[PDB]
Amino acid sequence: KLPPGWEKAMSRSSGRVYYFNHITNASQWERPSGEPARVRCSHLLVKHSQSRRPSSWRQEKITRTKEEALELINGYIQKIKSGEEDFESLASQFSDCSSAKARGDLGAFSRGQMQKPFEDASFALRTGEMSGPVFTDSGIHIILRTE
Repeated sequence: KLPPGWEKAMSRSSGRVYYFNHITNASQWERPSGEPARVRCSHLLVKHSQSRRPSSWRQEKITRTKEEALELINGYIQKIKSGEEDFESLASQFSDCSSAKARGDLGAFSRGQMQKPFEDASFALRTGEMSGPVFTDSGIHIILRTE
């Protein structure tokens, strides 16, 4: 069974089986379940000192390490998954991209247009699904596929 990228693994914490996707870095307890020319996604970006351009609208010189960036990402994913905050609200407020202004929505794109890790993750996530941490030269993303 299992769609592209989805595999089974063992939880070291709990000793129950979970499901992870090596392409999108999603993980969940529940069993998940062609490829369209285009998809639509929003995304929240946390840059770090090793980013391509270590600057954003929020912060002219970004100094946080890639480890700190990753902790921030993990926190946001925790808050989104718990329902304490929704995706759009955190992108608007905290994304290190100007796409923040549009609730992190980047519009529709096909393969061949975006940074490959971002693309691969976007095309593996079904409408409504959200990635784990996704690493590009811009920094670390959370991705939501909206169409």
